[PDB]
Amino acid sequence: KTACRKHELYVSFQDLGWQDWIIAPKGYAANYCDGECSFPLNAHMNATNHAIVQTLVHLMNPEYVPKPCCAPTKLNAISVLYFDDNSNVILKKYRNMVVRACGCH
Amino acid sequence: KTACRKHELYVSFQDLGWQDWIIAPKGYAANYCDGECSFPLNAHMNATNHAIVQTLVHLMNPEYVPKPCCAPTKLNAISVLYFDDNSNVILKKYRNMVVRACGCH
Repeated sequence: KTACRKHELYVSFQDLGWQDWIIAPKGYAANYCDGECSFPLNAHMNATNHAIVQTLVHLMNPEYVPKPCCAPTKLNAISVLYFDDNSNVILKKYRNMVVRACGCH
Repeated sequence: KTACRKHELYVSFQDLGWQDWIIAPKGYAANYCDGECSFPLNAHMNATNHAIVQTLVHLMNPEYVPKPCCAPTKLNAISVLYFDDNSNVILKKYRNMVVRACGCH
């Protein structure tokens, strides 16, 4: 299907200009949400009641209200081992870094 | 502005054709999220780390990765009084029905 789902995406820490201070990892799978949001929609799974109402209001007025959009429903963190200038090896956990599941909101 | 924000939107149950089972209310302010998600990211859009990274990665390879999507960050519930198939009068609380705030996730 071409519906709202999680897509794999690898991001190199070079994009953020962290490389010169990171030990590991040199990158990670950030992934991203993407896909069309339309019926079928489940308020207890990959959607909210509002998304159901909006999708409906959209079908009868595409020129005004847009379809809900594919966004993350579950995000994981990633730990990074890096050093500062005093040579301190540090371990920092970054939350909401990885997309695990997507849904319509 | 063209930035991600909450747009006012009243929904009438008659327009949806639901004016048969739903007794009260006759409609309610559903609102919806719309707008572009890109820098600058206003603090109110409570953008996650993942959205920040995606916005950046998108800006480097738009043909590849898309912009985060504008979606609700805070929603309210509404109670509705309706008749079911067996003519029973039910009062059901519907969560995630009213959009209060929008952000980039």
